[PDB]
Amino acid sequence: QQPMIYICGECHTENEIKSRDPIRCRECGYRIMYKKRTKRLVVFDAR
Amino acid sequence: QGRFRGNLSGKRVDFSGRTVISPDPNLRIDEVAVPVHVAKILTFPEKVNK
Amino acid sequence: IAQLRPGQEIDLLMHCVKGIGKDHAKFSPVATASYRLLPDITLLEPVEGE
Amino acid sequence: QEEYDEEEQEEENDYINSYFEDGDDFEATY
Amino acid sequence: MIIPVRCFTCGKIVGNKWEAYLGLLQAEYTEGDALDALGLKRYCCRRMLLAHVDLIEKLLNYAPLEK
Amino acid sequence: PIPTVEEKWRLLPAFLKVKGLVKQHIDSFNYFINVEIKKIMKANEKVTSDADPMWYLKYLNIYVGLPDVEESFNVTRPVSPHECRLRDMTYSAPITVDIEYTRGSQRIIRNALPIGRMPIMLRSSNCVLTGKTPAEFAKLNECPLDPGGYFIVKGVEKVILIQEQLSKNRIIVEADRKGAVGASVTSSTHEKKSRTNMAVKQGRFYLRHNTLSEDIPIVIIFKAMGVESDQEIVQMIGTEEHVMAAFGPSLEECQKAQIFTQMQALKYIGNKVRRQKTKIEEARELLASTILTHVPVKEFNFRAKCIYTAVMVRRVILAQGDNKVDDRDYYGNKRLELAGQLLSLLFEDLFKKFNSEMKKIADQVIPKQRAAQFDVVKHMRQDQITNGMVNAISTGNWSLKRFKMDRQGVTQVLSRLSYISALGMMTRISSQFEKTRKVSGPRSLQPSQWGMLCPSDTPEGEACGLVKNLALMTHITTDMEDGPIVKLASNLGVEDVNLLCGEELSYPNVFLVFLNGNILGVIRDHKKLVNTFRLMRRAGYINEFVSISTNLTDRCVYISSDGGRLCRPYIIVKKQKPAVTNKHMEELAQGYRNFEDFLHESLVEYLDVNEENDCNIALYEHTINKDTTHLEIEPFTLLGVCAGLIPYPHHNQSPRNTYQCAMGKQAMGTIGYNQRNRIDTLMYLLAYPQKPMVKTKTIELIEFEKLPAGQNATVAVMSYSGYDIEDALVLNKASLDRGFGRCLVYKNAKCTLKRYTNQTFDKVMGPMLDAATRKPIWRHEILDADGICSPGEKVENKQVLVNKSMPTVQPQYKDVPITYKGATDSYIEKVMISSNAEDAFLIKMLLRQTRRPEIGDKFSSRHGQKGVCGLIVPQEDMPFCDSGICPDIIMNPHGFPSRMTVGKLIELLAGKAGVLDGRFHYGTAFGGSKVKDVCEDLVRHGYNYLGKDYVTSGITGEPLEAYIYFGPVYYQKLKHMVLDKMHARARGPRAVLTRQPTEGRSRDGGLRLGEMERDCLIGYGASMLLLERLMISSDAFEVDVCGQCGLLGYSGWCHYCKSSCHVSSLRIPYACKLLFQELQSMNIIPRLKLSKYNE
Amino acid sequence: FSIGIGDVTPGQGLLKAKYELLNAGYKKCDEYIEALNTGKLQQQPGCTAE
Amino acid sequence: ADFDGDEMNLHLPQTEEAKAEALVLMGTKANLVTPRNGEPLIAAIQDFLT
Amino acid sequence: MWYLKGTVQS
Ligand SMILES: [Zn+2]
Ligand SMILES: [Zn+2]
Ligand SMILES: [Zn+2]
Repeated sequence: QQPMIYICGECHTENEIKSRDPIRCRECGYRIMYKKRTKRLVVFDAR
Repeated sequence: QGRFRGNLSGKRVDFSGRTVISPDPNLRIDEVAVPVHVAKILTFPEKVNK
Repeated sequence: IAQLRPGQEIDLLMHCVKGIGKDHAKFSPVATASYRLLPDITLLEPVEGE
Repeated sequence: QEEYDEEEQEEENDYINSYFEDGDDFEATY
Repeated sequence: MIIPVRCFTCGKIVGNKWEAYLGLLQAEYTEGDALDALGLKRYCCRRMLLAHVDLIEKLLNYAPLEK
Repeated sequence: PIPTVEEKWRLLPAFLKVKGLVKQHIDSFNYFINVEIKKIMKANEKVTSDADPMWYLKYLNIYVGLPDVEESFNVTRPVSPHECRLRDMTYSAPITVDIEYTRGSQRIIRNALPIGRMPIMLRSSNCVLTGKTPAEFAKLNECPLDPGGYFIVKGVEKVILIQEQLSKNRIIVEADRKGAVGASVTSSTHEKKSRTNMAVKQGRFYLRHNTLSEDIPIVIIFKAMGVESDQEIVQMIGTEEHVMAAFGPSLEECQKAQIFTQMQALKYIGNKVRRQKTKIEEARELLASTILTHVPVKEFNFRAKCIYTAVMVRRVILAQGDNKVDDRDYYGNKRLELAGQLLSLLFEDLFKKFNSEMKKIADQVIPKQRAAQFDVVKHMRQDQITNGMVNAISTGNWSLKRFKMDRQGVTQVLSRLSYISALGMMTRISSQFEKTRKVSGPRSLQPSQWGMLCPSDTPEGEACGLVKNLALMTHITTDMEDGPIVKLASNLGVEDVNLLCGEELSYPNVFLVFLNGNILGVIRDHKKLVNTFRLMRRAGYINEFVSISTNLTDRCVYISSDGGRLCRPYIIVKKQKPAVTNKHMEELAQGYRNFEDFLHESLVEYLDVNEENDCNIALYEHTINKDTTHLEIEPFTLLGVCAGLIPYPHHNQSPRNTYQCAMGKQAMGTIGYNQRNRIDTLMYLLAYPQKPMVKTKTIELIEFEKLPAGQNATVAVMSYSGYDIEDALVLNKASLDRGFGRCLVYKNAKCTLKRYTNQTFDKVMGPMLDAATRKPIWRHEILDADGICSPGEKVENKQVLVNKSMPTVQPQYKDVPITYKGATDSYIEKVMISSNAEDAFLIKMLLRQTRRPEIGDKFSSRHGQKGVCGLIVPQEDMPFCDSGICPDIIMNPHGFPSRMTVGKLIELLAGKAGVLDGRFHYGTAFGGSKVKDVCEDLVRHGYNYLGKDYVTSGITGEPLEAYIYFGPVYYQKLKHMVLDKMHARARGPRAVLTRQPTEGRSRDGGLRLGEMERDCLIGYGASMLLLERLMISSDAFEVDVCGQCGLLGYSGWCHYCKSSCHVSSLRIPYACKLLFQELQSMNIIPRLKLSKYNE
Repeated sequence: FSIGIGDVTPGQGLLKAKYELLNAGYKKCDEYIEALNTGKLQQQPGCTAE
Repeated sequence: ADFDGDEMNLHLPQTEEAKAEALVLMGTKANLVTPRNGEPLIAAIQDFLT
Repeated sequence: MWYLKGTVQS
């Protein structure tokens, strides 16, 4: 479907992981990635 | 962790709980308050009479 | 309210309703409402200058 | 009657266990 | 973290004077003088600004930045 | 009046800047990887084979580089500590050595040969985190306030606790159930520890050792050592009428036995000793360097050994018949051990093992060879050393067979609960004594320790003195040499022991010199000796860490120079006056004349525990007399780190002080500058931390005002309706709604997944859609399209976090999706996906939960007063006094006399005065501010002078008769909330071995009912209830038994008698039948006898 | 009902009341030392003079 | 109890016949005197006394 | 063999 967008922790590049590939970054040499925030609707109480 | 004084003497039982106590001078001498969450877990079986 | 940095965004929609101050402290219409008894200072004997 | 010690001969029971709470943070079932 | 919007005891809004208090501490003013000129009268809503640490500023240096 | 200098309080920061609090843990490692690493290298440098003497190995030099990581292939990049802490890696650096091996006929020198890795400290000299700036510390995602000093092994922080032990190379004289006994423990640089003891019974001395079978008279050992004439023996023993009458039995016993020559004595020793080469040779080698290893022998001369044994005999003679014994609780002799010496032993053992292993692999390949050249680089591995180090650090079980020692519980997980608990863990010191109830002396407070170990800082419970903490001013001496010391001693005019005879040592004027448990010689005029030695030490030629004392009871001078001693800086006085003046401190305030320059100008000096025994120290300057030798810098330094947070410690009582020291590490607060980046198992945060009004100088020394773990709140000490029970305290509903005491909990959930030896892998299903709508199923609701949960969502009870499918053996997969277990609904913060060192996928998730204070929470007053919440009082209550201020937390005045805490009222008063004026008041120990200048300042504003205010009750609406104590107080919130300390179980899982509820509240288990409560049920006389809740609701089983032959049958049928008539059934708990069927394997058949209960 | 710092306070006439007692105690204590030195304190019960 | 950090536990009888044995022997109103001395152990708390 | 982004239908 849509490529799963991931962000790095050193350069913060929005890349994508295709399938069973070495998990890394294409801009820097950092080997840890993070995830984006969900685009759903969450309910919070201000009490 | 044996069987003489570990299982026979211990013999831990179910249908129980433990919680921090709080003061409440609004009851009698033989009364105690039970939380709703704990009362929902505990069950007492009884036979139905007429 | 909050602090932001380059690469940050905050967007929300809040609902304002009617309530009384007994439910929550945010429904208090007055910041401070207090009273004081009137003082009284009564002398007994003529006092000296010093 | 031999000169023995109560501690090594008599093994520690639930009597000996002093139930006291301290901060100590940081099998087949069917 | 951040200055509370309202007081804890009475509930007076003291979150609208933190920047004013910061700007008043660099104009050759005394702590008590600045706190009395801000508008605080008693010690009910005066300890919220006097004894208050600012850690969100130190937490923004570790915040993710875009490049 | 005396000239006073109120400026010596700035010497303590200058002294702490160079070393002190936590820097010594790093100096112990920096000196270790620069000296001891080379010491063990020069220890084992040459190894040779046994097949043919042509092959040999040599070592040129060894060193350690910078922290590096070996990735996929031929890529070495600098790694960060946070990177290893997030990837669960290990912070280590390789060890580069220069080796030389002779293969074939020529010699090869291969430089830069890697042999293994080694862990590196967080704040070491070789690490990256050193000499940086806070702006650069923020770029590496590391807290600049982190003191460090721990090890990172597999993504956890491990700290090695300092352990205290008894000193070696010394003579101890103790008393036991029979009488007095002397002992000597010796341990040299090589691997041989010995413990000899001289015992006395019916006026006959005997020597006992581990290799000796029976006891041998000391006179026999004397004759065997080399002294032949019996007169010289008694001459060496002592020249006194009463020491000769006690040595008569030994002389007549030696005369009785046919032993008059050295050969006969050695033959007797050989016959007596048993070892599993004639008897004379083994008896001679047993006396040379076996019993006493700390006394070297040049060729075969036992003169020094004879002198030492004679001094020991004189000591045990002077001890017997008197009321003088030596105790082990004295801290002047007890030494400390850091993480350096343990690592030294471990590395030495590992290096010797590695040298002995490769020696054995290349000895059976040279004879049975097929080539002409043999390279040792190909037959080499670097995994054993790294694996051994990592396992020894992680497990913490130091097992050294070469040293023959086994220790457990040395390394512990660094507690990251708060900022004080993390620093206080580095100052914790554990003892070698086990959990013994009988011992009370070592646990009891000793008069020896003064300003070295904080008395108040100690855990409450079982360990009531076994765990101790260091003081603010404390330094551990490192290892040094003795060449220049003995040279200066010989130049002073010390006489050699080989010149004088045995009758001179008994002379009172004669004095003996002891240096690290070694007799240096005989000297006269010991006073001038000590004076000149102290002058030379103050000069700068000899190092400053050299202790020298004198003993008049024993008439000998002790010179201590071994590493691991306790010393704190002291100011020198000059006969009526301190050398430190105002002009010397003005320069320190300017920026010059630091602690080093003061030590080089003969202004201050270090003293040991035994060194301060022979000197007079004055507390203040008005107490300085003509006999005082040293002056205390600051008297508030005696308190510890956890004890420096208590306002007015002298005002409070010692039990309350200990309680507050124990609860200071329990209070939750801010951890550091990077708490959202780090992902630990359990983490607690506060919402709005306040600043303590009445702070301490120790607080500013550690900068605790930047990460406080508490909040200021208005307290009114008065009784309330019905919920002011001894420790119950009430809260304000309005303040709790405004946000007083809001806390957050953070839990970690980590999932690792890797490959196998075959082509079998793993995979994640992901979301599950139904046929009705295009929405995920209730089971996998938080699951995203990829297969992991999305951050910023809410997870309820019994919800799948990540889908994990594992192959059972095209292959059939079994679904094992991790399920979140919790009572409340948590929230997702972030998700991290990375690779481990074994090429395995690791997914970490941080779950947050915000909580509010409720009935059943534990709060503290930072004054040793812990209490549970009472009832939540609304805002219509909590009467105001004059302005409209409502009490935030009502305190009970009935617990004050029992606890006897006066510092709380003074704390409240000073806090009120400070918040009114607008400046923080100092409340340091043995000083601070008085109650007279603060009471007159509270009047200028317009309030009452001490504490009183007019309060009008809000419940009824009438003024109160008595006045109420109002003021701001610093409170703190602790752990053990009511939400977590609450569980119940009715019918859940059981065990398969014995049918009973499982242990623990996380596995849905029940509670245990022991004999403690069973005796109470028996005392009442109720038996039906006892069997109902030990047999009916615990384990109920039906078993069939035969009456003729008691045995266990089945379906009412016996297999022994082959008869269905005699049969019955009973209710027997599963435990009883379990024991009955388990006892049958011990050749025991329990035969029951069934009797008629009706008749 | 409440307690404050004013309840527990040294009295005016109390400071000099205990001062004289402490002075007399010290004046009686520093004499027994020289009494033991020169030889005094005839002891009735069987024990050590120390 | 100290009412500061105490954790007290609770049990629920399952058999109805044993429910009557804990009401007559293990009764709060019945057990008010102590067997050792013979004095009432349940009188009051310091607050009620004051 | 790693197989991700799976969507089963029922
Ligand atoms: Zn990147
Ligand atoms: Zn206020
Ligand atoms: Zn049978």
